[PDB]
Amino acid sequence: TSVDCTMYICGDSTECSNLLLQYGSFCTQLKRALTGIAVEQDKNTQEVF
Amino acid sequence: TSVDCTMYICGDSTECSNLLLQYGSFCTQLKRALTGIAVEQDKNTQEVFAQVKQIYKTPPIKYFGGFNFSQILPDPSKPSKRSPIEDLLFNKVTICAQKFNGLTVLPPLLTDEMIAQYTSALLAGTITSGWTFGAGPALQIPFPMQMAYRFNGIGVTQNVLYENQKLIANQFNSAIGKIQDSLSSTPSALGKLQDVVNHNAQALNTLVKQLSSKFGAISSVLNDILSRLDPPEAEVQIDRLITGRLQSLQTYVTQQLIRAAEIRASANLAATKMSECVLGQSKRVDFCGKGYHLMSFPQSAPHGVVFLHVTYVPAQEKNF
Amino acid sequence: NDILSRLDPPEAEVQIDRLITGRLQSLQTYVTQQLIRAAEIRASANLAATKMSECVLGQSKRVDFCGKGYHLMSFPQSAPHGVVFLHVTYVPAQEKNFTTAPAICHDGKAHFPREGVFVSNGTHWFVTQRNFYEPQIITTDNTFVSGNCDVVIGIVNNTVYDP
Amino acid sequence: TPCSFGGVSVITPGTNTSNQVAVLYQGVNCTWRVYSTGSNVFQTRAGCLIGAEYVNNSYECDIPIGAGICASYQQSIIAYTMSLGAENSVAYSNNSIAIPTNFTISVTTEILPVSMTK
Amino acid sequence: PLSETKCTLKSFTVEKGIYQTSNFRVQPTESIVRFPNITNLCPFHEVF
Repeated sequence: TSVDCTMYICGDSTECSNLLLQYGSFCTQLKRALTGIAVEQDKNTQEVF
Repeated sequence: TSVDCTMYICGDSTECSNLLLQYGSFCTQLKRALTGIAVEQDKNTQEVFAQVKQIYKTPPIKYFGGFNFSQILPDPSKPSKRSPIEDLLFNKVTICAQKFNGLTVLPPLLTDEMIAQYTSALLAGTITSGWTFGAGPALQIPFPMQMAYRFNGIGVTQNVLYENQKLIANQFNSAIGKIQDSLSSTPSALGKLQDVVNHNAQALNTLVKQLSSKFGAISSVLNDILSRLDPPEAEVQIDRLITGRLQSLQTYVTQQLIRAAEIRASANLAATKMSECVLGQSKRVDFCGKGYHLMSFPQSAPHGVVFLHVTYVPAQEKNF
Repeated sequence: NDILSRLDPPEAEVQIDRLITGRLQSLQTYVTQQLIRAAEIRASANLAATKMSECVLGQSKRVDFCGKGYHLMSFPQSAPHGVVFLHVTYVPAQEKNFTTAPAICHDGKAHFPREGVFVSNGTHWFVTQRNFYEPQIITTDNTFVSGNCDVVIGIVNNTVYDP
Repeated sequence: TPCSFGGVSVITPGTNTSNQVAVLYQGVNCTWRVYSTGSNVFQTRAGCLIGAEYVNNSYECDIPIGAGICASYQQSIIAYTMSLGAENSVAYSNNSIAIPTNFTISVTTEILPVSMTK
Repeated sequence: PLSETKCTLKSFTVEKGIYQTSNFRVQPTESIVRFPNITNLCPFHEVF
């Protein structure tokens, strides 16, 4: 699975993204974690099959 | 690593500590968890490496049946008592400001020289005493005898080795000589250790960058809020800054625990491979290399270990 | 209840809103820590089940897994929230040094031991096994012949009795 | 470059044994800014240790320090370097065999947790 | 410091080993400010 932080947290409003920019350094962490789980789950099939 | 639960959250202001005292019972648990991970990481290398309680040394002369071992045994000419393979691994694997914001690193209890001595003793025992030193007193055995007895363990009669030991030694020397350029050809495999480092190295880097953040506050800097605002309304910014930094610390500690769990699992697997593939000839398929397994040799690495599996495979076939 | 008895309900949610959040974060941290501990507890339980299946119900050949040295048996005993294993293992005690040779040359024929080590006390030659000292006289049935007496290195001339 | 902080640790033997202690500062350099002195000052890589002496001997580790340094209790606290074990050299030859003659059996204990309280 | 160890451990008889206390935190001595020089010799003397 993979998610979009900005669209899930805030709708089609720019000021909500501006308020999200105050935290700023959060969304990349969950994105990197999610893509790491995705690539590991796709990787497991090679050494199991 | 270790952290200070006051220096990170608060600067040199007592009022921030006073408002931190409202929660109080958080960073004691954080420090306990951090020192638990620290002592566990100190423990992890001990059963992986220190498995023999009697350090051995190699004999001066090398009448090893024509086998060449100069690449793996330590070289006295080099000032560091390591092997050329270890030198290649150290070269192919690559701060104070991180140390200067309440986060410190701690040196390992075992240095590189002592674990190098442990590995050298391991090669000495597995070369000159066979595999008997993993059970009781070490018993010396000539190397062709050991090689024939490992050939006997895969359903092959011992006369083949004594008949073709010249070709066996030539193949062993060529295969050993290939591994230096095999390692130095690409840095991809050593990436299996590189992800250990930089993921840790970025882990505080994304944390130390979180200091300069407006977590609903007017500014990330603390003392200018005290110098500008009026103290009964300073708390409504101090508390949100404190809670944001606390959430960052909690996330970092949780992620460190998640990484430490699988790191400990990998260390346990490495200890198992030390026990079976090195001190004996395991009959499990594919566990100690590819194909029928003969032996293995350990080499140290920055925050890791590397096994050289010596295995045997058939080449040509005929139908009958 | 003193906040409810003292204050007035519009400022109640002003006051008691962060208590719920703080207790919620405490519960979340406790649940996460419990899950973290339970994962490695389950891993240790799986390892204990494997040692139950292998060390107890059979004689495992994995080195160091079922004790120290060569493993003979194991016993289970219960414990409060745990188990304990009594591994019965075997180790050698005393050793002596001897002279060897990879094969025995006789009648231009190489002789290789079917099971054992060729050893000598200085005068006579014997064949033993690899974990005890029981010498025996070299005879036809404890060895086998494959090849001649020139290809190998380290052979020594000797005799073989024929029954 | 900001002034370095510390992190203070206490070396102690058993309270039933004695009460003499030693104080270690993690990362702080003495070679310096440690207020005063005590019995002795040492300059390990891990930090600055006071209240104990350093010897040139080698013993096993009971209380670890860091960077291959360990302290113990003799009437005084003594710090020293790691001793990985007894030094051994086993003779190797082209024709030398060590064959065992006698043997012992032994029992070992292994404690394994199973489940914790629900 | 053994009494501090007893206070931290919430007990009267500590066993052995490495324990933890607070940090050193060496303090600053004085405070120094730095500002640019000269007021451009602002001609109030010619005014007065």
